[PDB]
Amino acid sequence: LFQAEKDRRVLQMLRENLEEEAIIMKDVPDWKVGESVFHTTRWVTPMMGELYGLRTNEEILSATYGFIWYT
Amino acid sequence: MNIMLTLLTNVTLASLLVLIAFWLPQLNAYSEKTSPYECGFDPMGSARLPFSMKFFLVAITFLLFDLEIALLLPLPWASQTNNLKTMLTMALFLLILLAASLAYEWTQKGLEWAE
Amino acid sequence: PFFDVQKRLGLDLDRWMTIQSAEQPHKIPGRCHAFEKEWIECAHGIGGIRAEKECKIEFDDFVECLLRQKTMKRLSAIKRQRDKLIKEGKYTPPPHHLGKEDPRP
Amino acid sequence: MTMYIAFILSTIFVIGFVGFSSKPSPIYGGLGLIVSGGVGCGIVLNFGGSFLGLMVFLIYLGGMLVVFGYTTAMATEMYPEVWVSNKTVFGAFVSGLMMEFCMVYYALKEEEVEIIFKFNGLGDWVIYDTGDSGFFSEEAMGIAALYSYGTWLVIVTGWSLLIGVVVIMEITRGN
Amino acid sequence: MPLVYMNIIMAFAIALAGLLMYRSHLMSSLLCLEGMMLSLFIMSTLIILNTHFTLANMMPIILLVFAACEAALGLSLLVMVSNTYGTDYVQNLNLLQC
Amino acid sequence: PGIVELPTLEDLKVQEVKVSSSVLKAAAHHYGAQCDKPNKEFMLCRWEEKDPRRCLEEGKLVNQCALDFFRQIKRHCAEPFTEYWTCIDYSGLQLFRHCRKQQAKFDECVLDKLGWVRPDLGELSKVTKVKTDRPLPENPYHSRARPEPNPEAEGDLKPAKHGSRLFFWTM
Amino acid sequence: MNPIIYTTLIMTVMSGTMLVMISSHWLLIWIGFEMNLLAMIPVLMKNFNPRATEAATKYFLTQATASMMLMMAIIINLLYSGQWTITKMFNPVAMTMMTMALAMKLGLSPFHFWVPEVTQGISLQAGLLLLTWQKLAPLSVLCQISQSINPNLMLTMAMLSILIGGWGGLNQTQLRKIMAYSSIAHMGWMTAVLPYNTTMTILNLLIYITMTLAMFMLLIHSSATTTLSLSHTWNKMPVITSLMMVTLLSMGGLPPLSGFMPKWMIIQEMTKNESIIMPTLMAMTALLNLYFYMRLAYSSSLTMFPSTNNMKMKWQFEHTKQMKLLPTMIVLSTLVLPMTPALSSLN
Amino acid sequence: AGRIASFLKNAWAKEPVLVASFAIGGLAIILPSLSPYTNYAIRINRATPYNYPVPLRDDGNMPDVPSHPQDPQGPSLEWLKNL
Amino acid sequence: MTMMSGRPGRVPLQFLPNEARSLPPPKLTDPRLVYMGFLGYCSGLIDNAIRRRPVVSAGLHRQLLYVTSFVFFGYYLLKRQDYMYALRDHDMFAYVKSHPEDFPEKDKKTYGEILEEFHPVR
Ligand SMILES: CCCCCCCCCCCCCCCCCC(=O)OC[C@H](COP(=O)([O-])OCC(O)COP(=O)([O-])OC[C@@H](COC(=O)CCCCCCCCCCCCCCCCC)OC(=O)CCCCCCCCCCCCCCCCC)OC(=O)CCCCCCCCCCCCCCCCC
Ligand SMILES: CCCCCCCCCCCCCCCCC[C@@H](O)O[C@H](CO[C@H](O)CCCCCCCCCCCCCCC)COP(=O)(O)OCC[N+](C)(C)C
Ligand SMILES: CCCCCCCCCCCCCCCCC[C@@H](O)O[C@H](CO[C@H](O)CCCCCCCCCCCCCCC)COP(=O)(O)OCC[N+](C)(C)C
Ligand SMILES: CCCCCCCCCCCCCCCCC[C@@H](O)O[C@H](CO[C@H](O)CCCCCCCCCCCCCCC)COP(=O)(O)OCC[N+](C)(C)C
Ligand SMILES: CCCCCCCC/C=C\CCCCCCCC(=O)O[C@H](COC(=O)CCCCCCC/C=C/CCCCCCCC)COP(=O)(O)OCCN
Repeated sequence: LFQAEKDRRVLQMLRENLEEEAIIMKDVPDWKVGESVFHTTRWVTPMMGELYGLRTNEEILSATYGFIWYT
Repeated sequence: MNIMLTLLTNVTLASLLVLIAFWLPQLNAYSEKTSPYECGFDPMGSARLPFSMKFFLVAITFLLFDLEIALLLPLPWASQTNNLKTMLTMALFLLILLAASLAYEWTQKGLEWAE
Repeated sequence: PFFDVQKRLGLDLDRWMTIQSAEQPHKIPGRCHAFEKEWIECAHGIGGIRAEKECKIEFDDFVECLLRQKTMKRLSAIKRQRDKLIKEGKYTPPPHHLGKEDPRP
Repeated sequence: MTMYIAFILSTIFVIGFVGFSSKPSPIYGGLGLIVSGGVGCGIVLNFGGSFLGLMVFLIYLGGMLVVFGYTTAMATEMYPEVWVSNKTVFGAFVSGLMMEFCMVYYALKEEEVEIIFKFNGLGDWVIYDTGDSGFFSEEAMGIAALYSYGTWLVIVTGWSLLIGVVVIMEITRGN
Repeated sequence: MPLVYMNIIMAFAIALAGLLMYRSHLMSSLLCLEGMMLSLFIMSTLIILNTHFTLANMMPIILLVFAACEAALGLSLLVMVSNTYGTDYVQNLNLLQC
Repeated sequence: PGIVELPTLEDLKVQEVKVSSSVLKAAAHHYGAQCDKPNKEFMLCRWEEKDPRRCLEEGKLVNQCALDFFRQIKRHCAEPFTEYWTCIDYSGLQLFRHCRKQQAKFDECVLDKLGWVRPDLGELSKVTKVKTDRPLPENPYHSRARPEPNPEAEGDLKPAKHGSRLFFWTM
Repeated sequence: MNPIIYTTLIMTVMSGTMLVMISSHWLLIWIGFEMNLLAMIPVLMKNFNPRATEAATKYFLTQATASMMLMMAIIINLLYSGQWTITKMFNPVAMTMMTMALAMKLGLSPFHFWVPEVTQGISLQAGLLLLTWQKLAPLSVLCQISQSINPNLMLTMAMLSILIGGWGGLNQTQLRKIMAYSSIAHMGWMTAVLPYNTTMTILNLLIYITMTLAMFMLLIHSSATTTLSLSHTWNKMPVITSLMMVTLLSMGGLPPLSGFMPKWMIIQEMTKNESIIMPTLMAMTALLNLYFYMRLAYSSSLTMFPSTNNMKMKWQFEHTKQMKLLPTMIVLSTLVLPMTPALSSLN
Repeated sequence: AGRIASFLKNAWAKEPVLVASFAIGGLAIILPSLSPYTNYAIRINRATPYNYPVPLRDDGNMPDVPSHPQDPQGPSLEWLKNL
Repeated sequence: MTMMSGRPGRVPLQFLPNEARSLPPPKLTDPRLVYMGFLGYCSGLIDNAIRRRPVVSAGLHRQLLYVTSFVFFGYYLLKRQDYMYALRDHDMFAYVKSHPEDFPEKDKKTYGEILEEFHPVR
């Protein structure tokens, strides 16, 4: 159940980032929305910055240092 | 985050105590009061002169024996491996070599202080 | 120079530690396990000279996984454009990107 | 961007390295190395290396106690030097400080390749992994694997330690 | 690369420069050697932690072990040097020329 | 280098399970006993596809089975279960061994009202088999074609022509 | 030093070198280097005196700096590719660091300064070990990573080594410093051909080791460390001086002696790669090594220097300890040119 | 027989700490090879499920793989409960 | 820089692969073997000379052992060297065969139709 929820949450975050990027970067002439940086077409586990790039600093802090700093 | 706050609080309290101790009382500092103490008299030499170490060899050996601690600390986690025989053999071998080092220095008069 | 005693005797003195995609304890995977696996299987048995050229795509993907330079560049470009559009007031971030989102498990 | 705690810690690390590399009296060099060891422990703790950081701090504390004793024995002078008691020491300290300042400025203000490569900074938090599983710590498991995977490493390390004891005894014999 | 990597590499460069430029005391150069080892430990630990290379987690500890040996070695030599000269100044080690 | 395809937000909607970790831990043994088939199908899809986008329907089935299980528990006896999970929830480590009377009551209730038997120690950690109609992925790694190897070494070994041929040496 | 302790130390040095040779992991190669240095420091200090202590200290400082640079190169290579295997470095900066570290370990110019001092400060046995066995591990590592060598830096260091070896040897009267400068020049010759053919490097190393062993054993047998002390050998053991003169001629690369075989081979190999100017300069420079070898031969065996009266007493005593491998080493140092094609067995 | 007896008596009279240390170390070296519970310790270590057991894709030719945890097939920790 | 050490199917530390048995062994009267024995004899004579013994006649068993050891090692050295040269020729011929486009056969003209420049000596 945790696995299914994690997949849904990650995919939702990535889709939200995709839509925001599509809205934001409409003016740049040679930019493809959602273009990958890998030649391979297989699934790549998202990096922290990709998931939390366009969010608040508090969410980023909780995502990065939340577990380590919890005591 | 909590540990940083605790460390800051402790250091701040100690520094504030030092500040109180140095700024609250009345100070009368003159050259005789602040002179070095040698129980009645002026020291003959400097306290910055070399001070011989008679246990220098044991001090060096402490450096090598301090890393056996690093090697032996992950033993509680190593005890959870499936191949317990190999892990036990390696741990016993490491401790045996440490004991052999201690015995070698002991029998070569390496634990006796210099005269 | 390199007397391969390990290969002659079949000992594995240090080959268990050479690569990231090789039998970690508890099956814990490396961050770039798939990319390294792809590159190693591409380059196996053809020699270094041929592997440098014919397996350059796999190695580039592996290095991108390792250091994430291109991803950081893309994220920086997106954020720079977002800041430029926000300073002139043409763009507004959505509520879920401002801390007022509806969380899900 | 997030509070740049790791950047501040690494800057203090570099400052301590400048402090003991300008070479004042070995008392203050040992103090600077102790500070650098503690701060590097903090960095590794922030990246998730609790055991490794704590162990490096402990090891360097013991080594620096031995170094302090040896400095009082055979590395003293009438007026031990501090970072401001010498033109050479102060010059080296200042040069290191401004060199770190220049490197940092050329790093976070623009993308330039100093020696090896270039980058933008952006704080460490970006390049994490968001791995979500486990009832253990991967660092502890990898370190504990030394007794099951690293038999060869244990053998060579123990041999080198015993040989080092024999070697120091041979060297300090004199005659 | 993060700015932390650059800071650690700069720390190693500073320690190497401090070792290569000698003042009188040999103990200071030994401390520079120890600082170089510490920076190497930090750099390797950060790389191995970031890449989640599990079996490499034992690599830094091994480094420390041999660091100790080197440290001990240096201190041993220092003792003998002092015993000959009453001082650890490197300018007394000039009996041999090129 | 191509466009990453992602499911729409409508595709990712599902009836979520909004019970806390203590409730889940209290129910976990019977939950793994009863809802094994969808969970195992989802996990097999997950470990064979190596792509979260290819196992969304299995995840939705997992959610549906969990909701049905909890609905049955709520329908038959929620008070023994509430006592059990409250006792579990007090502990800071959520230890099972501090709540054995409440666990006994909940186990008795489920056994008499539904015929649910708690799995014995060692059972839920077995490796099991899953019957599925999902075809086995042929290239889950999206691997490129492997470069051809160097041809081979073949033939019968003959002595070197005119020896070593190193300067004046005739052998 | 106890004989058992000395045997253990020599075995530890050799096992560290072999660990470097047989390892596939960079960490194990570094461990082998560390073990070799740790066990090798006491051997330099077996006979205790201030000069030996100074030589040991200088050697330790140089090798520790080299080891730290070595580890930094390894760590950078790991950073830019998650690899520990010693195949070929993936970063040019790491390659430069590794090349400089191995050059400092080998004593190539401009890292040559410690070699004459350390050789002069230790005994002839320690000098033999230092100038023969200590070259194997860095050369093996360099051979394994040869395809990643930047040819410009390696060739610059090799040419500098040849030139500086000749010029420094031109000025020496102590035999240990002469041997050290010969070692520097020969190491430059070894590393000049490394980016082209590692078999030539192995062959040069083998020939140089044989001739160095013969030279040092002849110097131990006639217990001389200066030119004027060696000028007395003819009045006690003329055969030793004659064999030494022939060995010195071989070390100068004169045909048809063995020492001509490596340079010759190296030269021809370089001409296969359209390298003409550099081999010519290297040979014309090795003329200097030949010159000071001929000076030593003039003082030692071709003319008769005045002797002392007490030498008569030495006429009444033989050598109680004999070196079993000296005749074979001399023969290999001189008469192996006709067996040149056997180098194909080395590849 | 008697020489070792006299040596042990002298050691016990002069260095009881060393005698106890050597005895404890020797027992620690020897005893594990003679114990029947070392195998039990290994089996207990193997029986701890740190990671998820990934199910196998059924192909109709595995009589010894369960289709459900409560099925009789597979390993059993019945021995562990009584241990 | 390392031509033959990475050859496929190479056992690490053999010194004599099995395929080397397909080659003719060197004759025991090989001139190279005779030179190896001569080297052993010279080593024996130098051994006599250094120890201050009658050079030509002191230890006959020692000279015999010197010569025998040198010949024994030289036989296997010659076998390995011959095998390595045979391997080089085999690989070269195979590579030439497998790449006809890099080693083309071009028709050769006779000297009656090739115009060569004449340089008078005067
Ligand atoms: C290329 C083609 C092939 C060529 C072959 C290669 C060259 C020749 C072979 C080289 C190696 C062999 C001999 C070397 C060891 C000898 C040791 C020695 O000292 O000799 C003394 C020894 C006489 O001493 P003794 O009998 O005990 O009583 C007199 C006292 O000892 C009183 O004696 P002492 O010690 O008191 O006298 C003091 C003397 C002691 O000083 C010496 O004796 C000099 C020894 C130098 C050792 C040679 C270096 C090692 C080999 C390298 C050769 C390089 C060749 C390349 C070209 C460069 C030439 C330098 O010191 C001096 O006078 C200072 C002189 C300094 C001037 C500079 C020249 C010195 C170096 C010249 C070396 C020339 C090459 C070797 C020629 C043969 C020399 C015996 O000479 C001999 O009797 C051995 C000669 C050979 C006889 C065996 C022949 C076999 C029997 C016939 C059977 C027929 C065979 C075929 C069968 C056919 C069927 C019928
Ligand atoms: C237990 C942990 C909690 C503790 C919490 C309190 C922490 C206290 C920290 C230390 C304070 C204790 C010291 C006792 C009173 C402080 C007196 C001293 O610090 O200041 C004096 C102030 O002197 C200053 O030099 C002159 C005052 C002018 C400078 C003040 C700057 C701003 C004032 C401008 C006026 C307008 C008001 C602006 C503020 C609103 C200097 O006196 P001095 O003789 O040397 O030292 C001996 C003091 N004796 C006599 C008590 C023994
Ligand atoms: C050729 C001459 C032989 C004698 C001289 C050799 C000189 C070198 C010293 C010893 C050689 C090292 C060989 C041992 C390599 C270790 C690896 C191998 O032995 O397997 C180990 C087998 O364990 C053995 O018990 C090794 C221990 C034996 C060594 C201990 C004492 C010997 C040391 C002697 C020399 C050291 C210095 C001097 C000490 C006095 C562990 O394998 P295992 O655990 O199944 O599975 C691991 C894989 N997993 C993780 C996936 C499960
Ligand atoms: C002064 C002249 C040189 C003398 C050299 C010393 C002679 C005595 C040495 C004792 C003989 C035993 C040596 C080896 C025998 C068995 C070991 C064998 O298994 O090793 C093989 C190797 O065989 C040996 O290397 C051959 C040694 C033969 C050396 C003699 C050639 C000298 C050149 C011509 C001078 C004439 C010499 C005359 C002799 C008296 C394995 O090959 P490999 O592991 O894959 O290669 C490793 C290096 N690579 C990968 C980088 C290529
Ligand atoms: C097989 C076990 C191996 C592993 C277990 C060991 C673990 C650690 C124990 C070893 C640590 C190092 C021991 C070092 C030994 C040094 C001996 C020595 O030289 O000390 C002597 C003292 O000891 C001696 O006399 C020499 C050895 C005496 C015997 C010691 C024990 C030997 C073995 C006996 C135990 C056998 C096993 C127990 C069997 C039980 C009986 C049935 C000198 O003492 P000083 O302090 O210098 O004197 C100053 C004041 N006068």
